[PDB]
Amino acid sequence: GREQWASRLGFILAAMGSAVGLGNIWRFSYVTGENGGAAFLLVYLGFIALIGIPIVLAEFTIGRRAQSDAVGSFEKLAPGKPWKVAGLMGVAAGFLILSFYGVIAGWILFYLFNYITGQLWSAPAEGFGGFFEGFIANPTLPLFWQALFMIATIWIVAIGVKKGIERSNKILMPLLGVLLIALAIYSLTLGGAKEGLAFLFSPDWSALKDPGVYLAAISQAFFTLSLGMGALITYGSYVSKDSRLPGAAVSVAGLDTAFAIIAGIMIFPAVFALGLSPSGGPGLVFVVLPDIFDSIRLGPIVGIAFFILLGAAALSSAVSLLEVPVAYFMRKFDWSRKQAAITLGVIITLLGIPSSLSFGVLGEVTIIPGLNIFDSVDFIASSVFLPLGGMIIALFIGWGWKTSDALAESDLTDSVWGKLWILSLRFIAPIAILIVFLSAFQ
Ligand SMILES: CCCCCCCCCCCCO[C@@H]1O[C@H](CO)[C@@H](O[C@H]2O[C@H](CO)[C@@H](O)[C@H](O)[C@H]2O)[C@H](O)[C@H]1O
Ligand SMILES: CCCCCCCCCCCCO[C@@H]1O[C@H](CO)[C@@H](O[C@H]2O[C@H](CO)[C@@H](O)[C@H](O)[C@H]2O)[C@H](O)[C@H]1O
Ligand SMILES: CCCCCCCCS[C@@H]1O[C@H](CO)[C@@H](O)[C@H](O)[C@H]1O
Ligand SMILES: CCCCCCCCS[C@@H]1O[C@H](CO)[C@@H](O)[C@H](O)[C@H]1O
Ligand SMILES: N[C@@H](Cc1ccc(F)cc1)C(=O)O
Ligand code: NA
Ligand code: NA
Repeated sequence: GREQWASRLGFILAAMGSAVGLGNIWRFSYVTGENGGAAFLLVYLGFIALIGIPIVLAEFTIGRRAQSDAVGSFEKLAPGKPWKVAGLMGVAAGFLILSFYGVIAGWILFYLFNYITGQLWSAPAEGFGGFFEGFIANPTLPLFWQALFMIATIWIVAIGVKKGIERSNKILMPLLGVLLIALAIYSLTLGGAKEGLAFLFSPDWSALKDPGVYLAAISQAFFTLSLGMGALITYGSYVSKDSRLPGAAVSVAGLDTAFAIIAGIMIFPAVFALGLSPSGGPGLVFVVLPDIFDSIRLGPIVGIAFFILLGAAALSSAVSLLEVPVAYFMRKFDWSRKQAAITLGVIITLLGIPSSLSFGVLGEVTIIPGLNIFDSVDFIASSVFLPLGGMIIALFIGWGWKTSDALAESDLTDSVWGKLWILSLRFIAPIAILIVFLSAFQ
């Protein structure tokens, strides 16, 4: 007896609650900042349109048709065929992403706690930068908040699809959006807008002569859409034929892009206002945003509201991360949902511990050459497993399915849009992924 979404809106809100999270505010800010701004942004937007939306609809189609996990969907639909390595890669991508995703989500909790206990109301004597560096370098303090966030994620995944994942507050996501628009409006009035908006929207094409910017653009695209690791195959496996998938794919990609763009209009005028470099790195928003909340009279409550709504977005994103291997181990080992969520959840928490330490005592340690542990596991997950698993997912429908079945299961016809969707799964998206892989790694 497999689970289904109880409500009709349950599927689209789950997929939206999974795509909109830390990647839109935290990750989109520091990757766009260190990749130059507008030229990376255009490549990113182009990848969202011509690669992201089709592969999202591909994941939806695969999951609903098979009614099975990330891996089981390929076993079921193509028995004995090697397409299930994408689900396998997707499962491993969940262990890795959620490991460090919970570290960054723990930072949200720590800042939330400091705004409840009235600590970060005024600037600390070491500044907002030094406050952040001292917290993340601390060996044990980030672990406490990381484990705290993981317990919240395990709890919801253990409760189930009907009573846990789907019972997410329908108001927190539109409230996060209203606050980002209000805050993007405020930072436009701080003095660095002309330089922040030019950085964000006036392209410097000299950046685009670097293979790494395309690789960072395709990774941020796959990351922010919860794409390439079967998470949308999993959420699609709980929906019935009473659903139109193409509108869901466009809506998730459209809304998810709206957050990142607005998050950019909020962050970068503030960065140039504070005279800060756009390449600050992973802790950019954690240094820039507390400064912004300090310049506001009612700023403490803004930070309280911001880190509540942001953590809620991270909470629902982590739930879809954990649900991917959990659905695997429920079928594969006949584990119960509570046993798999707790076991895998505790394990993934341990996996992220070296990522948390790599901001401090393990900062000198590297795995892949020139990247620390956090950046090494983020790289192989976001830059290797997510884009390759997406490429295989696209070739699966484009070349392993009959055209009529691909169109019928995705609620498309042989119209211009159906032909267009089949064209990008068959050629545009996988070849673009291929060219980005080839040009980046020599
Ligand atoms: C967000 C909602 C989550 C609900 C869970 C509620 C958890 C409540 C338990 C709080 C435990 C905090 O634990 C305690 O936090 C304070 C900060 O306030 C730390 O404070 C310490 O760390 C910082 C480093 O950033 C030092 O600069 C500071 O001088 C020092 O006092 C303590 O070393 C730690 O022992
Ligand atoms: C409440 C619903 C939320 C949804 C949308 C809300 C939008 C929020 C807009 C807040 C933007 C405030 O932006 C802030 O406004 C005042 C002017 O009003 C500016 O203040 C500036 O102009 C005013 C008057 O011209 C002077 O008092 C001040 O000396 C000067 O610094 C701030 O430099 C600017 O940072
Ligand atoms: C609200 C979204 C609109 C943001 C658009 C900003 C992108 C173009 S900025 C533009 O860059 C030029 C040189 O780069 C300067 O000559 C101009 O003074 C300046 O206007
Ligand atoms: C709680 C709602 C806050 C929404 C976020 C927008 C922040 C803008 S607040 C703004 O800060 C100024 C100081 O520059 C005050 O002088 C103004 O009176 C006040 O309007
Ligand atoms: N898409 C989420 C992160 C994510 C969730 C689920 C995934 F399967 C992958 C990635 C974000 O942008 O924060
Ligand atoms: Na996102
Ligand atoms: Na989310």
